[PDB]
Amino acid sequence: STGSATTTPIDSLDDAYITPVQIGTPAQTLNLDFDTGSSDLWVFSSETTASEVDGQTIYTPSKSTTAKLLSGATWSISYGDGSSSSGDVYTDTVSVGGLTVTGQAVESAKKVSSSFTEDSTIDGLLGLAFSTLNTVSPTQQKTFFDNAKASLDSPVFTADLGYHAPGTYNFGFIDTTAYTGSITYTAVSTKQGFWEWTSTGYAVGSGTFKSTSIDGIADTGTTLLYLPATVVSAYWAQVSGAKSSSSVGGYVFPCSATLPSFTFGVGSARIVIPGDYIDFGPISTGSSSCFGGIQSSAGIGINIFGDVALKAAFVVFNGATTPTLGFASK
Repeated sequence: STGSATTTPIDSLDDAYITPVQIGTPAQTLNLDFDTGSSDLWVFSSETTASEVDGQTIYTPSKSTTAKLLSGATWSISYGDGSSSSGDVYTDTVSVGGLTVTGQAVESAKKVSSSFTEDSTIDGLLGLAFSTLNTVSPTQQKTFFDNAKASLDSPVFTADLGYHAPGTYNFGFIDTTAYTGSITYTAVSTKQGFWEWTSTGYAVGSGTFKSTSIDGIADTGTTLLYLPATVVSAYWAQVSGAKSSSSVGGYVFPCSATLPSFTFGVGSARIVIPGDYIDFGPISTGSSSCFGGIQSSAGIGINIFGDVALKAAFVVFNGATTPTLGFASK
């Protein structure tokens, strides 16, 4: 089997991407944030505190003839930015782009933090990291990908995120028309539950490539590119007027600037992020100071190849016995 679904930026800045997911019988379609940095599938629901729901589409398990409460099971998750949610657990039928899993754990939110309440376009998350990170207690549950793996033509999914444009998540096959040149595969460590890999270095604009190992995670659920302070300083030094602002919380730059590209290494191959991808617009409405898409990972504790990086590539998440990551230009 295979699946294929279109993923859509939630706003003009590509702050995140939503993908329609069918849950239950008859289908309830919710737009979820596919997140290769977490491993819980959770949804706004009929059980979510009313004051904490603000425009989202909810899952109503009582209206699903295939929903079964998973007795005793609860979940609670906190994300890298301080967001959180928690609730109870059903199993139900979940389909993504024609690909169906029966008995998928659907984590129903009783509580969500304000940042989720404020994002009216995100109805929940669908985690695609390794199932070892799943927060369901007392019996940990598997991700959608993990559940589907055996049935897929090939045990892979691919992320093809658009810049200010729709893109595609595919399950079970590699669309050879979706990228240019070849796919370069690189080793993954699953020891922290992430799609963790090592970039072979970077360049800024037309500058010479610096060979240097950069350990980080491929994370579709993170907006920006978070890299070591040395790397990030080297980038923003090439932008006149750019500065790190503690009050704003990162590097800012004059909105009148033209940004240089940023290249990262995958083995011997190179992925080029166009400068426009690194512009996240005014820090506040009407401001002439703009927020940068490349930021320091210092104090995060890990480097993150988020959407800024991933949307410049066709990315293969290979879930073979020994997982690997593939990157191609597009």
